[PDB]
Amino acid sequence: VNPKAYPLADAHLTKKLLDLVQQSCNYKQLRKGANEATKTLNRGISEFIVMAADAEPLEIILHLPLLCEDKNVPYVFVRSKQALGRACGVSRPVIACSVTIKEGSQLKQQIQSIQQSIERLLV
Amino acid sequence: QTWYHEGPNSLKVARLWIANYSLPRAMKRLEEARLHKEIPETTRTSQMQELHKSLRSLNNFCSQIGDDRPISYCHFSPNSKMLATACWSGLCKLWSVPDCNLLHTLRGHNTNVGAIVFHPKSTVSLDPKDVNLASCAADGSVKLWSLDSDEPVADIEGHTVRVARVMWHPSGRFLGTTCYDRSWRLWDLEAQEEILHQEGHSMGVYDIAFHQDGSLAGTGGLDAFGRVWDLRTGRCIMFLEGHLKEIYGINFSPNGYHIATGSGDNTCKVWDLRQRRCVYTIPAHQNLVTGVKFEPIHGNFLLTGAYDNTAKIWTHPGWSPLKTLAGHEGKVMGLDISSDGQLIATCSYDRTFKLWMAE
Amino acid sequence: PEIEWWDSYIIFGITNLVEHPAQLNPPVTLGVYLTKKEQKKLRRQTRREAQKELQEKVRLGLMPPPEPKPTKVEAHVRAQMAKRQKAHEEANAARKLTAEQRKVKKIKKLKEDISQGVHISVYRVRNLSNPAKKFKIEANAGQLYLTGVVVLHKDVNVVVVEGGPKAQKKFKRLMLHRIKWDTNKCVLVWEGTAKDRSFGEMKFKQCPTENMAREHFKKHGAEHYWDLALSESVLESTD
Repeated sequence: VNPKAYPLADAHLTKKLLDLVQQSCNYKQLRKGANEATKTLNRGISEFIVMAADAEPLEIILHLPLLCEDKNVPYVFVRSKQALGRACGVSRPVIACSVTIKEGSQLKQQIQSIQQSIERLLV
Repeated sequence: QTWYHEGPNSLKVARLWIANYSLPRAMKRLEEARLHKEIPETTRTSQMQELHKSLRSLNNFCSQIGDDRPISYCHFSPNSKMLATACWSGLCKLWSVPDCNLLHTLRGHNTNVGAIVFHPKSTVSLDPKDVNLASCAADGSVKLWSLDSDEPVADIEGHTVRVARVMWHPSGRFLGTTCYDRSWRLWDLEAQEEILHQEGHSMGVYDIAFHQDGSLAGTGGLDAFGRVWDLRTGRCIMFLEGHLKEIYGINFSPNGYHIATGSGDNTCKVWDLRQRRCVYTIPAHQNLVTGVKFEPIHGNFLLTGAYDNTAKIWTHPGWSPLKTLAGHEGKVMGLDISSDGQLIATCSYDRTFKLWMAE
Repeated sequence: PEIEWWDSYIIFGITNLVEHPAQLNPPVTLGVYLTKKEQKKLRRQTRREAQKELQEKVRLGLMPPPEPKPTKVEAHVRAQMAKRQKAHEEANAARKLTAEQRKVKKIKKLKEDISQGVHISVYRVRNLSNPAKKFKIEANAGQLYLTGVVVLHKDVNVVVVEGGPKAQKKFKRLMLHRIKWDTNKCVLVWEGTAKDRSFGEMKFKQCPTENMAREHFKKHGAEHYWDLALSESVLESTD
């Protein structure tokens, strides 16, 4: 992969990540796109950001780690944009997704567990 | 299935040098420990209650922002007057401590810096011009620094993937370096040549810590198995496991017994060396344990970092929680205790580094 | 100790030999998601082959075609729509998770895959001599397939729980928010992970003094939870 894609989720974590992103697509908690992830990071309504390590060039989302350090938001890189795009319910590749906060939604326990797990990945 | 490989004779002359440097250090350490045992237990236990009355009064003073990027590692210099932090940008700042004024940030890295480590003879025996620091980064990068250049002196190019940590031998002539080649290298400063490329893990190696007498070097990495190498023989001396998750920090104690490996499974584990056991598995933190550092020369306590926002003091031996050094707003990435024992700094993901002291 | 044992091993044992010792293994499948248009297309093509194979089985001639849909005619069609609703209740009557298929699917929901390492909570409570709350702890530890112990002592009684992480989250939701305790509070002392599981099952061991409780923990190789919870309890009691 790309060495600047950091932290990188392993296979079990990215399976949980894509299932949580799929559930957030179902629960309408998901904002697909690097510009929409940038927006929901700026508005501070983002639970966590997933990104795609196989985005060429990578730097079109590498501003999003910096935004995730200026907003205190967990960020993590998925292996490939095609799997992440399919995990958002679109056939196109999506390189950056924002799972966002909602009013007491039922994914908050899964989102909290994945937040605690992907803030362990950057080490 | 221990496979053996012929190395160059630079490795052999370096190992005989490490032997003749470490054996008088080990003899002097064992004789001073024998003299520390022979004084009466009233004086010793009163001295440890003195130290614990000080350590429970570890209050935070001089918390200072490092960068717009989270700091990854601090290492107290000898003479304990400087403090080399390592931001996740390229910068490796050096703060004049306890005053925490900045002194000549070190530029020359690009990706996330891992550890910057002062020389063991940096302030005390090393001139400012000579190599004094050694940083390492998230690309293949280890590079030495002086205290007066702000752009490095000759780097180390034996690496191709992320180097996690760096530590010096207590000589200073050697520079251990965990790589993500599932191996750790051991660079040398007199010959200016990589003498050793030890592959002994199944996954990537994270943290290396040398025995303070200089003989041993513990490693431990993302394979959850910590090793204890002798420098002199290759020959992993005490394989240690019981951690299931990635060991993120080793330190050897100034009394030659203990190794506290702090791992990703929120434990810390204090291993002996004269028993080859796991003496005590400290249930340290709520999240993973990155920095584990014993006290210097006397070595009476154990400070654990955390990826919850804390850092804790455990007595040694006994391992009861003397003081939680909480207060950070982010994950505590790395720490070090000053070589006089009086000062304790922990960097964090809060972009700050602090100082804890007796009141 | 006269000389530590590596120093006794060398005092000469060195030469130009670096080695590759005994590599030990550290102690995968990806789900397929579809976009909603692909769900519609997959459903419609499965249904098109389903209609095609039902009309195929009509074309072979195994059966007459299914049911197509003043008191006498809609009395006939009332019996036929009773037949239709009855067939819907037949297709719900089979494929029903009869009485214990619910039990095995609730079990495979709750019983995780703990090897790959077991998540361990350690709680301390000031007092759980209440029967209802020690029942909630025992029953929910047994029912969430959590292992562990509740050793019982004055002012610090220790609940070591040991299971998969999805059960650990439910037990900390129970222990920290659902069990309403009250000066008596329960805290989360530790939440870590160990290599594999130590205790037998949730058994309320007890001794009123501390040394035998540490001995009971040391039987399991788990005395560090006791020493940690005891020491932070007495440090809260002093502070």
